[PDB]
Amino acid sequence: GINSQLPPVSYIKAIDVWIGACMTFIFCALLEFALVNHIANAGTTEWNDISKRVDLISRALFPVLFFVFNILYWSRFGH
Amino acid sequence: SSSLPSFQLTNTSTTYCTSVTNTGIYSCLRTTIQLKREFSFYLLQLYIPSCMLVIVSWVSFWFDRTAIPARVTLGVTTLLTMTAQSA
Ligand SMILES: CC[C@H](C)[C@H]1O[C@]2(CC[C@@H]1C)C[C@@H]1C[C@@H](C/C=C(\C)[C@@H](O[C@H]3C[C@H](OC)[C@@H](O[C@H]4C[C@H](OC)[C@@H](O)[C@H](C)O4)[C@H](C)O3)[C@@H](C)/C=C/C=C3\CO[C@@H]4[C@H](O)C(C)=C[C@@H](C(=O)O1)[C@]34O)O2
Ligand SMILES: *[C@@H]1O[C@H](CO)[C@@H](O)[C@H](O)[C@H]1NC(C)=O
Ligand SMILES: CCCCCCCCCCC
Ligand SMILES: CCCCCCCC
Repeated sequence: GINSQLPPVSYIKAIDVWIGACMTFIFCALLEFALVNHIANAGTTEWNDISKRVDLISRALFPVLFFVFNILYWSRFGH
Repeated sequence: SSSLPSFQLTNTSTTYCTSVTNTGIYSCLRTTIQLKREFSFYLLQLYIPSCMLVIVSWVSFWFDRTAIPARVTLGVTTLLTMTAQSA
């Protein structure tokens, strides 16, 4: 939608950095699902509680990292 | 070149195009510019997002074969999206 009202250029716009970043956060979410679900069905309980651990870490890591991103992004382009 | 963002004027030439018509032979000049299409846009708006889309279709190879609803949802979504992007 946004990229359609723009002329094709030769440089990377600050808008691209922000779209591409959010895109990654959601892509890594999917990856996380796969990782969690894959080591979850593994027979041993060794992997199973690791699976649980991955979620716990994600529930906090993702927000924290996205917040860190925002801070870096806005200081860099909001100037 | 600064008012021409989408392309890059790589080369120019100056030639003649004198032609013989039914009403006579008319002298003619021809200036030619060569336009090279900027790639950055198509990299970011076509190739990158398609690889990212194809790569997503792969993360379903790591879901247990029992949970096929997850696999289909991935493969089908990425496929549909691929269509839209092409359109
Ligand atoms: C990285 C691609 C894979 C598939 C990943 O994609 C995702 C997640 C999944 C994969 C891991 C999603 C993807 C973004 C990337 C993450 C990319 C960034 C955060 C930024 O870019 C990186 C890499 C980039 O170099 C590829 C690099 O530029 C260098 C090298 C280049 O030359 C090789 C050169 O030109 C340049 C001058 O300097 C850059 C500095 O930094 C960010 C710029 C990317 C934005 C991407 C997009 C913005 O809108 C696009 C489109 O409207 C859409 C719908 C999808 C987006 C997307 O496709 O989102 C999109 O295309 O991750
Ligand atoms: C520009 O330069 C190259 C090399 O001289 C040549 O092959 C090409 O025909 C030129 N283009 C124009 C339109 O003059
Ligand atoms: C010990 C784990 C605590 C996780 C807290 C997650 C909070 C996420 C809020 C996102 C807005
Ligand atoms: C600029 C890309 C940031 C991606 C962070 C992903 C964290 C899960």
